[PDB]
Amino acid sequence: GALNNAGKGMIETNIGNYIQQQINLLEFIKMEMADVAGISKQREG
Amino acid sequence: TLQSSHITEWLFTIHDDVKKRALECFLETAKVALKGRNKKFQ
Repeated sequence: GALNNAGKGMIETNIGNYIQQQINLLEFIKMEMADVAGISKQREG
Repeated sequence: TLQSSHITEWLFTIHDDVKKRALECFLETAKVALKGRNKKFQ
């Protein structure tokens, strides 16, 4: 009875969470680089 | 906004030197068209 039912399967990779992992890391280093030069976001504006 | 205009102010410092040396050079171009019988300059 799986041939009349059980839904339709998805070939789904969770790269949207992996893309958020790098973007949260790119924001962290650009903040960390801003601190070591002493040039904050308020210093750039 | 005063320290966001600083990130672009490197571009304006060199631009105003081209406007300084093109207006000096235009001023020696006007100085030599005087001796060219142009009756505009009167």
